[PDB]
Amino acid sequence: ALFDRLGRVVRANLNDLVSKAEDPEKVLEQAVIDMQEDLVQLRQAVARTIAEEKRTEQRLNQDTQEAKKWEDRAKLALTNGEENLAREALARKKSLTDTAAAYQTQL
Amino acid sequence: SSATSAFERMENKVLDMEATSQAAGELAGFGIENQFAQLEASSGVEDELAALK
Amino acid sequence: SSATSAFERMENKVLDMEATSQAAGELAGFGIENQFAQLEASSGVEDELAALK
Amino acid sequence: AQQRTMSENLRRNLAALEAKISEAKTKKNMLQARAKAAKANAELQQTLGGLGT
Amino acid sequence: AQQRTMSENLRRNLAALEAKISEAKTKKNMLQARAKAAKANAELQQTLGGLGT
Repeated sequence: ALFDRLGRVVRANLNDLVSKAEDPEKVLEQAVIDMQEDLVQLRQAVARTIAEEKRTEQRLNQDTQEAKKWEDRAKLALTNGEENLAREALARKKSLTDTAAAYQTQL
Repeated sequence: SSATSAFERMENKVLDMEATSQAAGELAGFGIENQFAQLEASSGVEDELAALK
Repeated sequence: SSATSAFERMENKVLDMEATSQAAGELAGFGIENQFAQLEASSGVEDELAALK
Repeated sequence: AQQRTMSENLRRNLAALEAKISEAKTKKNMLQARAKAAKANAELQQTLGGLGT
Repeated sequence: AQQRTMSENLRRNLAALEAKISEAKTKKNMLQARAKAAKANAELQQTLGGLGT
């Protein structure tokens, strides 16, 4: 691995060169600036995530109200002597309540 | 390809953009409450002094 | 090649297209009854209260 | 009798679709308002925020 | 009679497929959410540690 040691020397000399080329305050300020911009982007991403959270909550709470509507329609149909519409309404409510359950879990 | 599916797709986009703006504000340093509560309490005692006199 | 055979062929086509539209609505999620029945019952009791007073 | 039975069915379905389209157009307006508000909020929070250079 | 016997099975199978597709859409949305969360966590963890050249 003698060629490896030669390459190591070539790399170390370039590293010394680039390290002597580094001004102290210039590179320090830029290290701060880059961290600042990365923090910008990261904060934006965390905002997107936290936002998807509330958006999930919204659909959850809305499927709940739709389920209550379908239940009330089933009741009203059963009160008028229609045993067919109420069954489908109960089934739709069951589907929406399953969806609400899953949404609650993921939330 | 239906009009309603296009409508729903943009609707969800808009709602996400509202939520994103909300979240961005909270991460930036919310300040639309701590001041409101103070103003409320201060105007409260001010109303009491005005009513009294 | 007769006029009547052409007439019958298009007639059957049109009737199938009506049936297709009907079926498509049922598959999409029919909603031209569940609401009508509710409106009917609600206006029913409304008529009773109006007549009574 | 046939004409009347069919033309009434079509009116129920048209009425349902009219309720549906008008729902979307009033939502369209308020959603565009909500979207513009969200876009603007995000830009001001970023600009008046001290984060970034 | 034969056609209605076929149509009942067709309706049941289509309903099964529709349930599968609704489940698929919900899973897709939650998977997008989880993937965004994972990417954000990865960027965060990478920025925190002083790791790499």
